[PDB]
Amino acid sequence: RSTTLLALLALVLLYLVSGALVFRALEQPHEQQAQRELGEVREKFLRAHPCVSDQELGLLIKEVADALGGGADPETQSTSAWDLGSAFFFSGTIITTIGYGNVALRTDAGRLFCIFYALVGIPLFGILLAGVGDRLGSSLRHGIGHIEAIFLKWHVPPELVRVLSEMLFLLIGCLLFVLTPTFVFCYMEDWSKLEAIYFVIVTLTTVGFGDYVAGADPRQDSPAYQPLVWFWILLGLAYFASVLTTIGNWLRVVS
Amino acid sequence: RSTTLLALLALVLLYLVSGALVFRALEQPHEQQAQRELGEVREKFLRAHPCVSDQELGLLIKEVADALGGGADPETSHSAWDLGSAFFFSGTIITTIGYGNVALRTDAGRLFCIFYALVGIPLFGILLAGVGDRLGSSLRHGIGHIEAIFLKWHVPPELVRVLSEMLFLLIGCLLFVLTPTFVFCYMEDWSKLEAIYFVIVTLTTVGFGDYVAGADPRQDSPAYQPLVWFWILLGLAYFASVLTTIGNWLRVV
Amino acid sequence: EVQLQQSGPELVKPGASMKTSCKVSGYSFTGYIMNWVKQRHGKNLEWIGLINPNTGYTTYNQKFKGKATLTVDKSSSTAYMELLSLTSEDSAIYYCTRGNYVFDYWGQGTTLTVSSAKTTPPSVYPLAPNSMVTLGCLVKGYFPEPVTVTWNSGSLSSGVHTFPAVLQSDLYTLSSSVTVPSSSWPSETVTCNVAHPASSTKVDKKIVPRD
Amino acid sequence: EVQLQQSGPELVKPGASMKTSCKVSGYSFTGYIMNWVKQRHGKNLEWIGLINPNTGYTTYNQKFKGKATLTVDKSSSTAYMELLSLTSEDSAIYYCTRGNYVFDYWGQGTTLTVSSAKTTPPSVYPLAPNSMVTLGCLVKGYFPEPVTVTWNSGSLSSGVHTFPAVLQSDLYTLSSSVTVPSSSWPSETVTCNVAHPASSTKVDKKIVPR
Amino acid sequence: QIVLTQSPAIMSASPGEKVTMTCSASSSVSYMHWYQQKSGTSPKRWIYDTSKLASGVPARFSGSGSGTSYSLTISSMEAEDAATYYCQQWSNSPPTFGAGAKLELKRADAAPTVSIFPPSSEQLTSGGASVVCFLNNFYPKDINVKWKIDGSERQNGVLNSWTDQDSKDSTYSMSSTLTLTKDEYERHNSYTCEATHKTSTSPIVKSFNRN
Amino acid sequence: QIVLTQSPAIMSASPGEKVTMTCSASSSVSYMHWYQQKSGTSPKRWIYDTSKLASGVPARFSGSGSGTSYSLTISSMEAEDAATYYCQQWSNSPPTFGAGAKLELKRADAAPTVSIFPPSSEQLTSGGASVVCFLNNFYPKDINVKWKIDGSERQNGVLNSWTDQDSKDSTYSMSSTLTLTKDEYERHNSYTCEATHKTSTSPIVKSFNRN
Ligand SMILES: [Ca+2]
Ligand SMILES: [Ca+2]
Ligand SMILES: [Ca+2]
Ligand SMILES: [Tl+]
Ligand SMILES: [Tl+]
Ligand SMILES: [Tl+]
Ligand SMILES: [Tl+]
Ligand SMILES: [Tl+]
Ligand SMILES: [Tl+]
Ligand SMILES: [Tl+]
Ligand SMILES: [Tl+]
Repeated sequence: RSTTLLALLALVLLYLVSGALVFRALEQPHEQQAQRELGEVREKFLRAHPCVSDQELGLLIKEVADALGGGADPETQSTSAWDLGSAFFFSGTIITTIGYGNVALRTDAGRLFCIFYALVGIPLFGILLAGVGDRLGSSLRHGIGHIEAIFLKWHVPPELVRVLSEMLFLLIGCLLFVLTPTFVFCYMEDWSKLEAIYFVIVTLTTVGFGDYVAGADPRQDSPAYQPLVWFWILLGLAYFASVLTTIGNWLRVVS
Repeated sequence: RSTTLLALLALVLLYLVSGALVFRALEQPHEQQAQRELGEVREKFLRAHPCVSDQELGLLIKEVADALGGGADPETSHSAWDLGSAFFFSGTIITTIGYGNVALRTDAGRLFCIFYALVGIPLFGILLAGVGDRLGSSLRHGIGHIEAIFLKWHVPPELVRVLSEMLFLLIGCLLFVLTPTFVFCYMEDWSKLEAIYFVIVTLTTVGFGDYVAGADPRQDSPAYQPLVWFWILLGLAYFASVLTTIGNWLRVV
Repeated sequence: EVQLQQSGPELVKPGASMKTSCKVSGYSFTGYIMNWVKQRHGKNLEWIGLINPNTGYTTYNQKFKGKATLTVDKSSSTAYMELLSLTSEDSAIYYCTRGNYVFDYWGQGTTLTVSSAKTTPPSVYPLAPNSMVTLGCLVKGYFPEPVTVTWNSGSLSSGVHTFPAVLQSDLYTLSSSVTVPSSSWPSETVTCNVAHPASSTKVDKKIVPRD
Repeated sequence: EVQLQQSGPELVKPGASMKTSCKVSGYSFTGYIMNWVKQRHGKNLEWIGLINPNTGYTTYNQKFKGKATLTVDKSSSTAYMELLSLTSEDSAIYYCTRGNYVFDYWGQGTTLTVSSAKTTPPSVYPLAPNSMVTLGCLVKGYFPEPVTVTWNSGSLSSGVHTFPAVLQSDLYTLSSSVTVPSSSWPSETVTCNVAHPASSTKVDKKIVPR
Repeated sequence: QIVLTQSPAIMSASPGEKVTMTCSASSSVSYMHWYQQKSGTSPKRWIYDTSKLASGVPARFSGSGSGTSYSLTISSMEAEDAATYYCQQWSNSPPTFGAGAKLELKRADAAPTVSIFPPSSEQLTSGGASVVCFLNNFYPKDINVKWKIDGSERQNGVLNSWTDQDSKDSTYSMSSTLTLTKDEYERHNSYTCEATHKTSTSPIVKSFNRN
Repeated sequence: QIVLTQSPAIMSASPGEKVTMTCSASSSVSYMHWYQQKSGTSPKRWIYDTSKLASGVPARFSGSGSGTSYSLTISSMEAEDAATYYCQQWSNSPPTFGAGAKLELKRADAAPTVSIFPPSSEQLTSGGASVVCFLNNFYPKDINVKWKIDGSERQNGVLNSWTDQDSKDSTYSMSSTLTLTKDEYERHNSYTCEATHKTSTSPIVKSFNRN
């Protein structure tokens, strides 16, 4: 396999380079425009406010930027992200390895505790997932059996029926854990269907960019809602674990 | 299993709620720090610049925030969708790290990211298992010789296996944890605490995105900026084994 | 010497509008924010709004959003406030004051009187009844302010109180007391003199003992 | 009307430092950013740096980081520039100019001369040789600038050019030409009057035919 | 929107006395500013950014505080320090002020010289009847004035006017004016002005009968 | 660090000619400003924000452009428009200018009136020998001067001085001065000053013998 790993490694590099070219192509024009918009705003501010040097307005933007970066809101001049609800949810984002990061640890104690909380938490959750996975597989296969038997009742071949069940499994899962949530979130978060799918997939892949987070909205008086979703994550991850492993095996087959 | 899963589930829920209490305790005190900092800046600025109304400084901060939201950067390269940074971003997808220190702005970008990640994470997963075993066998070949020195002091060989495997995940730890923490301490101007936090947040694939090496070549050692993806890939393999060993131990107990 | 010179006091009918001015000197008009502050006796100071004289940017107090229009004339270095649909509650002192965090220089103020009342000269009524005796003047049913009250043409100025006027139904009323040794009165004639410059009326009332 | 009045021209020894001055008037000093610009004969106009007179905030052109110190006196509404360890490379015209995007008002400028030279009076010499005759004054080996050459005490004004001075071995030398009809010379006297205020010198030369 | 509260509204000091007046904010602010105001003049910036003294302000004055509680202190009270002080903040739009704490000079208690005057004959012919009470040269400020017509208390048609603390004798004075129809006045006979002051347990009462 | 490129560095316009000078930016610039400078005087803000005229700049001047290319244009060249035009930029710290565009006035060609002057008696006695050549009132500015001592060319100890374009006749004038030790001067006999101008294919030569 040593030759094939160099081949596989090179393929992954190409995959990244092809991803890189596509992402730049799609994203960089808007990034350049934001930069131009920031510049247009400074030049207009200087023109309006003679008592402000280019370089002084430079510091303002830098210092504003740092504070926004640490989660300050432009809209207000006030003065909970760590209410028992969100704090639980934050702990959830760790052990799941999703790690949205939409709220950051500011204390050295917070970070040090997070190092150990994760090192113990992630594998602990890994065990629960395997558990929920095995239970879920057994549960749906037993359930699929009854309607699987109805196809067998109309005299269809056994080797055909396993694959039909396998395909049927994928459809059931998607409805329950992909499309339903996208429709759920579409309504609850006021996102587009594509924003919602993007969130769902980014979540169940455990990537957790944190650009989109269900419940996070400061306005909503829905703390019970946020953990409710975390039960979707628990159930969802196991479904997507299967999907990811199976498409990996598909890639093995193509290889 | 029936008892096991519901017991284990309850244990995890307890763990989460106890985690929650700890975090809130340490982090709720400082919730408003960034809002306080923005305020200190606005007032300090009005005091310094009498020709600016509080309301005029107000619009500026919103208009700046929307620019930064578009991915503008305070300038005083630096493109996060230049080929280097974009490579690294794609990297953050397949690794499932997903820092999000730079987010996708376009609907097309997100849509592609879906199929990319969907066909990319497993592809990487395959190679990782690959590079895990390959390095595993290569280090194991190294392990056997180290086992020989322990064997020629008449230490029972099963202890040598554990002792060597203990040494395995310690030499790897020094190589992949300590080196980067020292490197990052120097290179990123972080504390060794901030560096270990970054390293472990990275290698656990949590990838908060509060701390990022950046893989953006700047000056003096640009080579090393993208290379750290090397450390990540190699590290994730070592950490993969570390994660399983800890998990296996928890299963055992 | 920094200086905000507000325009003269304003008497306006209910429903009419008023424009008042504030001319700076001793600094750059445009380099500093102009605010307007309302002072009414029965409340605290109210910020009305600010204008950045340089940019023309105007932010108002929610309560005055409809009422007040702030403008400047950069050439004459003058801030204006316009108040529209004036009600009784708008009657107050208005200051222009400079600042963007603290109000560091204030104009002398401009008094606003919303009232239906036409120029009315005062009725002056004499108030006649130990070593001292207290006499008085009732000066009532006059508009607008002010009225000067003296006693024996100001020759009698010690032991005098003139009380603040009070608006009762669009008309002002005040009283003056004078306390003089009782040897003095009615031995000597004590006449209170009331002038209402607005109506160019000067009335002299002699305090005479009741029969 | 906005006005930037700079201090007059300065001659300092190599190595010495020099401070110039720019008093503003007609606006508020503290309201607008003050910049300094360098103009030599051989290069582009060069921005030296700015100060916020209200905050004392300064940034410099990287090229001048060590050379220049900007300061203000808010009370006297005067901006100052100080230049250190002066070389002949610092001999230029320096302006103060107001602006945070465009330089909308400029001082009259001040001419810095970095030189070891000592005030030397000129050696005025006549230049004697058609319908029109051209006579001249050589005014050489004087320092520092300027001199003035007039002709017949400002009678002869048209037909007159004075050339720019040049450095002839660390002192200045200039020539002045007057053109008059060949009828007037040498028939009538043409003398070039020459003033060097630095050396308190005021010398007259009769142009005498060879 | 941010509310600034100043308790107490009124407070008193002899020269040499320490004074501390406080400003509490509805929600935290980073800095409090303070103004001094005397009858007839614009507010003056006194202390700004919590503890900074303004140009003329003498050093006996200091400010301090943080969050929702701020305070202006006079180490040693002088007579010229008797004035209204206002706190104002600009940490959130709009900028807001307190109601203002009036600072008076303390002095020895003084009994009000009370005097009651009937309606003048002059006034009665116009059909009005104003019964005037002067309560003059008393301290402290707090006084309660009640009108009684043939024994029966009356509080309708009463206008009260106070003078500001006398810069010379530190006393206050007020006029109370019961205004009636001639008809209501001519129906009854006994008119009394009753003054309730710290100086007596037994109210100060002047009165007259119409005959 | 942005570089602005003005080419040509020098240009000429007959009155009524449309003139356009361009300014090239190394990287993209939002706005270009322009300065007019006549010798002896400071540069004056001419056009700012790419196309805005300054206080008194006549309308025959226009600015234009965007990105990395900006242009100042004169609809019809006037005498008083002759000066150096600089483009500056502040879309990026530090602000930078062009090296400048000198705009001269085109006029009828003119041959230099050439004069040569032998060392005066006075100068010789002091040990120095300055030979002076005046090439006066020629156009265009393009001219070559050469000195010959006994018919062999000399290019050392020659200092040249040009005037600005004459404000009145639009000509140029220059001075070439050959400065020798009395010794080197007295060795040779023929001093010749040779001027190569557009106006003749055959040089203008003035000369004298020491004899
Ligand atoms: Ca960027
Ligand atoms: Ca980059
Ligand atoms: Ca000097
Ligand atoms: Tl973020
Ligand atoms: Tl939606
Ligand atoms: Tl992640
Ligand atoms: Tl993440
Ligand atoms: Tl993240
Ligand atoms: Tl460090
Ligand atoms: Tl992950
Ligand atoms: Tl994993």
